[PDB]
Amino acid sequence: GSSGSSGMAANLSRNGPALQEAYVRVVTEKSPTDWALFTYEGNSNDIRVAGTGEGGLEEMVEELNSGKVMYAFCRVKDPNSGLPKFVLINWTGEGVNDVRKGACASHVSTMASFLKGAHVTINARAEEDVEPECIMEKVASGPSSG
Repeated sequence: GSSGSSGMAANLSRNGPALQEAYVRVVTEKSPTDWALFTYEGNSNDIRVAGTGEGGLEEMVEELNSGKVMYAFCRVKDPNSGLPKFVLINWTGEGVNDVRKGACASHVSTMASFLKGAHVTINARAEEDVEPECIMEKVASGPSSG
């Protein structure tokens, strides 16, 4: 029964330090990093860095390519809490077939653990479903009373 290794899933091994690095900046206010994109390398299972900067949410969505599965990691402050919260977005281009959308979902479980701290999770697909307000509207949603 043992042929592959696990059953198709993200590796994040080749670009270990790389990926982690982009994840350490987005969480560390010390360095300049408001967002962080992570896309595959070639045509195999292996998530790597795609883009990083302090442009905010406007620059993050600008990198999002409608057609390929990517991961966006932004860091903003809540309205009431006023504290730095971590947001997780599962960019899923519409151009991607259905057979793939179901095959990439398995990777979400692996990536989800890697990008811990995510106070809120959002599964968008289009650029309109990943706008500053569209995200900030969910960032505020959280425990407060009752």
